[PDB]
Amino acid sequence: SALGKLQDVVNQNAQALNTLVKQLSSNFGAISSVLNDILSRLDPPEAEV
Amino acid sequence: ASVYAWNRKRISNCVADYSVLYNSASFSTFKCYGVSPTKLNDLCFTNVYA
Repeated sequence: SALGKLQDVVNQNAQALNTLVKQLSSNFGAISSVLNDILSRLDPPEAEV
Repeated sequence: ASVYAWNRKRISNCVADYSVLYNSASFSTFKCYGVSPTKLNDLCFTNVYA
């Protein structure tokens, strides 16, 4: 634990990046979190929404 | 079937050509939701119910 001060910095940034990546799996109200799935199913008039 | 007792047909393990239906002149209504009628042949489903 002696170098906890340096490890904490590493952990905070690694955690922030992991959180940022995980957010790509969220739908945010969309039919799918996967952009390619939306594009393969819908035409622009609906896909854009 | 009567609408109160509608008939469900399960479709699986097959090739689904939806252009035969969509490009038909014999239907008065053909409305798709959650999917574009012109992209159906590019998609794969885990099940279709008619």
